[PDB]
Amino acid sequence: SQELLKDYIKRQIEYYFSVDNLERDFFLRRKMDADGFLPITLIASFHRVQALTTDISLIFAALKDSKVVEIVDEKVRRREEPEKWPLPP
Ligand SMILES: [Cl-]
Repeated sequence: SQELLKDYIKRQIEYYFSVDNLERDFFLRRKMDADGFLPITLIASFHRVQALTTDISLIFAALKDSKVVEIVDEKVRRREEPEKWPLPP
């Protein structure tokens, strides 16, 4: 079920970058740079992501077409208004 696996990875990570979650997720926001980017390694270590894959290359594949998040090099951010969310590390 690799297509379903990719969809579950996408939905879980798009949840972390939803406004509903970001409002309260200080740990995640303290890991952003000033552009909102944080390492995909951090996301890949979260328990719900580990429950789907331990292979970070499948995460990149699952997110390739996301309209919520944007991947640059090995980091990911929320696309919309990215500077609203970072917090002092
Ligand atoms: Cl885990």
